[PDB]
Order: sequence, then C-alpha cells, then structure tokens
Amino acid sequence: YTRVVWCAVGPEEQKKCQQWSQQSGQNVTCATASTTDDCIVLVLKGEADALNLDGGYIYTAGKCGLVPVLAENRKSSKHSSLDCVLRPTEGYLAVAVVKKANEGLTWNSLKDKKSCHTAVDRTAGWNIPMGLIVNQTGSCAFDEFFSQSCAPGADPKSRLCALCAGDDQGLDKCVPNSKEKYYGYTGAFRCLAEDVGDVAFVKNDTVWENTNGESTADWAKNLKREDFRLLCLDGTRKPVTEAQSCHLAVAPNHAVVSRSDRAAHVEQVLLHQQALFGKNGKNCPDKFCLFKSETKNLLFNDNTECLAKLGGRPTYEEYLGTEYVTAIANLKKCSLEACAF
Ligand SMILES: *[C@@H]1O[C@H](CO)[C@@H](O[C@@H]2O[C@H](CO)[C@@H](O)[C@H](O)[C@H]2NC(C)=O)[C@H](O)[C@H]1NC(C)=O
Ligand SMILES: *[C@@H]1O[C@H](CO)[C@@H](O[C@@H]2O[C@H](CO)[C@@H](O)[C@H](O)[C@H]2NC(C)=O)[C@H](O)[C@H]1NC(C)=O
Ligand SMILES: Cc1c(Cl)cccc1Nc1ccccc1C(=O)O
Ligand SMILES: *[C@@H]1O[C@H](CO)[C@@H](O)[C@H](O)[C@H]1NC(C)=O
Ligand SMILES: [Fe+3]
Ligand SMILES: [Zn+2]
Ligand SMILES: [Zn+2]
Repeated sequence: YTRVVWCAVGPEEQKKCQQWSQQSGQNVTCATASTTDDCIVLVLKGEADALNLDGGYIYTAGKCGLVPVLAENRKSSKHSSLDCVLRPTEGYLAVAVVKKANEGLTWNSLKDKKSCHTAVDRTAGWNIPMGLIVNQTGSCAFDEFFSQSCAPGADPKSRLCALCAGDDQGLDKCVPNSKEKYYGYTGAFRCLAEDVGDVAFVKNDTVWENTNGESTADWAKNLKREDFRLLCLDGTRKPVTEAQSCHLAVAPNHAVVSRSDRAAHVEQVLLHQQALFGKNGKNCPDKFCLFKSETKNLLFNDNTECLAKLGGRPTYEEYLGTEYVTAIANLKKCSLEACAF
C-alpha cells in the first residue's frame, strides 16, 4: 500500500476530504482544485490519484487516459441477494423539472425560458438536454436558446451564468464547485425551487430527496413534490412519480477514475475505506460517513449505498456506453480524438 491522494473540488469537499484523511490515519490524503477539470489535470500530472466523477467528466478524463475504477451504487429498486459491491449498477434518470404552477410550459416551449443546470459538461445537467436541444433546433447556438441560465463552468459574464449566485459573499459567481449556490444537482434544483429558473435539468432522485421533508435544509424543508412536474419529450408534463416514463435519458452512474497505473491500488484502498466509513461501515456513523454531507453530495452522492466493482474491466467508452459517448462527441462538435489538456 501507498497512500491514496484524493482530489477534492472546492473548499467544502476539501474540508470533507480532510476529515476522511484524519479518520483513515492518512491512508487517504487530499489535494484540492477549484474545478473538476483542474482535479483531472492534477491526476494526469500524478499530483493526485483519483476522484469520483459525473459521466460527462468521465468522458473528459477518459479522453485523457484515466480509467473508471468503481461506480456509485445506490439503493436498488429491486431486492437483491447480491452484496452492493457486487450488484451491477443501474443508471439514473435524467429529467427536466418545472413548477406545476408554471402551467403550459412543456419541453416544446423551453425556448427563451430561464434554465438551471448542474454544470457545463455534466450528464443530466448539460450533455443530455443541450445535446437534445441542439439536435432538435438544428443549431449549435445553445448559448442563445434560453434567455438566461445558471450553468456553472460557463463564461461568468454570459447569459449562461446570469442566474448563478456565487457564494455567501456573492463571490465566485458561476464557478463549477459547491461554493456556487446553484451548483450541482441540489443547486440546480434549488435554482428551480426558488423560482430563479423556469426549469431544472437534474436527475429523478434529486427531486425526491429535497421535498416532503427528505431534506431539512431551509430552502428545501418546505418543498412539496406535488408542486413539481417533469417535462416529457413528447410534450407532456407528468407528476414526479412517473420519471420512468418521462425522463430525457438514463445516465451512467458517477464513478471513481484514476490513472491505469494506480487503478488497482486505488480500488483496494477504497474497498477498504468503505468497509470502515460507508453505509453500515464499522465506523459510520460514530466517527465518519464517507457517503454523507448534509445533502451537499460532497465527494460522493449522499444517496450512494456503496462503490461497486465494475464488470468486464470496462474502458471509459464501455463504461459510458457507445451511444452516450457519441451524443457527447456530437455536442462538442458545436464548441473525436485528443485530450482537452
Ligand atoms: C443528436 O443527434 C446526433 C447526430 O445525429 C445523434 O448521433 C447519432 O446517434 C446514433 C445513435 O447512437 C448513431 O447511430 C449515429 O452514429 C450518431 N450520428 C452521428 C452523426 O454521430 C445523437 O445521439 C443525438 N444526441 C442526443 C443527445 O440524443
Ligand atoms: C426516483 O428517485 C427516488 C429517490 O431516490 C426513488 O424513490 C426511492 O426508491 C427506493 C427504491 O425503490 C425506495 O426504497 C426509497 O425509499 C425511495 N426514496 C424516497 C425518498 O421516496 C424512485 O424509485 C425513483 N424513481 C424511478 C422511476 O427510478
Ligand atoms: C432517451 C434515453 C432513454 Cl429513454 C434511456 C436511456 C438513454 C436514452 N438516451 C441516450 C442514452 C445515451 C446517450 C444519448 C441519449 C439521448 O438520446 O439523449
Ligand atoms: C491503513 O492501511 C493499512 C494497510 O492497508 C492497514 O493495515 C490499516 O488498517 C489502514 N487503516 C485505516 C484506518 O484505513
Ligand atoms: Fe450526473
Ligand atoms: Zn428511457
Ligand atoms: Zn472491454
């Protein structure tokens, strides 16, 4: 064993990472960067080993040679004999969510509305909806489709950032890390809940986890699922209990990536760290829970039951799936070979 150097994105992940490192007796230590892209560069340079990534960022890391190691696995819909670590992953449902009270907004009337996105380059947040929209409109001018948005990672003076709010101080508007008030699944959903945006592009789970008292957080504690609808590609609106019939795509789960040459070591260490700090882990909750952060999804989604071994030593293309990979390649033609770095 060597120590594994985790890469934390922004200061709130970094703080979580430091508690993990303390509790692991330095089996894990922490590098931190301002953006996911910057953490991927640290890993490429060998200044960090690994981080957990959305599928759109796996595409970026993968084009640069990093490889998937273990995947987030959340509670299966169906009972399984299989241990979590062995259970195959089931993707998550990317959806578009609006206020029920915003009547008559549908997928087909999104143009010139206000949008909330988890971040540029992320799956449910970006790649799926904007790939869909570019294709449906026949235009690469996706930066002109909504009147204003919060899409963290975009140009802070552009309309794609006009709705983002920055941190407590109002600084770091539109930065793609949890300091941006509207960053990520929970930030984009809060962007909708507070009626900053007309639509949020998130996943099905986000809606459930932040409504009907599932979150105690001040902005979320009062929210009721019935006040929300999903937008279906057929132009219909459904209640959020129907995401299986009204989603934009099924996404590949967030997964850990590292360099090939560190993958087996990163895997071993993680399997052991989750035995200690994961769901039901020997030292969670008394000491530290790797998969909790007060709904802030820091390092890992809060709904992760375990990190699960992958079948078939998949390359990043195999992990993401050919179709998703081709959807991303297609969209990036708007703004098929090389590492972006
Ligand atoms: C947007 O349209 C593109 C361009 O047609 C779609 O790309 C095709 O996807 C199919 C199914 O995976 C492939 O058989 C074709 O080879 C792809 N065409 C090209 C030119 O690459 C893409 O999937 C659509 N995007 C989204 C997000 O649905
Ligand atoms: C959409 O996401 C929600 C939230 O994760 C899912 O509801 C959970 O489903 C599990 C497994 O069925 C239940 O044991 C949980 O108690 C549910 N959580 C809550 C907060 O209600 C829901 O199944 C997902 N829907 C689809 C179609 O995938
Ligand atoms: C539509 C869908 C369902 Cl329903 C389930 C699962 C996936 C999809 N779609 C896609 C899957 C991968 C890549 C691109 C797409 C897309 O067409 O946006
Ligand atoms: C640190 O790692 C070594 C080697 O795997 C092991 O003996 C020890 O259990 C680990 N401790 C923690 C607290 O993760
Ligand atoms: Fe995602
Ligand atoms: Zn589907
Ligand atoms: Zn293979």
